Amino acid sequence: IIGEKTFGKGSVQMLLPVNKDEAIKITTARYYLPSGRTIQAKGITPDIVIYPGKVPENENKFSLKVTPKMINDDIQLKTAIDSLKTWSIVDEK
Amino acid sequence: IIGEKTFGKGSVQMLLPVNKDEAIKITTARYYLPSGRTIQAKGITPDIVIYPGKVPENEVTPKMINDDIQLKTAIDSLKTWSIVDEK
Repeated sequence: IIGEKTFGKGSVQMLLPVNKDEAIKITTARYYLPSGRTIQAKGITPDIVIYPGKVPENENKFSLKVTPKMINDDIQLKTAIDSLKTWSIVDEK
Repeated sequence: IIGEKTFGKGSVQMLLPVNKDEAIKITTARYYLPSGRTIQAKGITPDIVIYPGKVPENEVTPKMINDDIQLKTAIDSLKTWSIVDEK
């Protein structure tokens, strides 16, 4: 899991008939992860934190006058690729 | 292998004794990797390319990880290895 902390919305609601005049929507259940932790109080904390932006380049304005090169405009996407590249290396056993 | 492409110094020189008055140094052998490829022509191309610098943010080795983005990547590549080994 790469990126930032998520929003944390782990509730589900349901239409409850208060007779015929009124109806309420309230949380009828909450979500729990395979680890047992709940999702609403905290959300998901990723294994690798990387804030968005462009990929650095010591000569990024010297060079200045299907997912290639776009990886350079997205530092978060390039890191997930980097974790795949080490994963594919580890599976070479 | 994390970082940049290396320099590529895979040559070996040797002193050829022209008696006692002269000696020449010339490359007598080259280095070859376990894959058979030579070193000087290409060097080492890393698996993960990363230029050095600071890690962007959003506002004994702690804090330096932020001042060394290459080190943060090498740790991150270890962190996925520890996940795969969870079998």
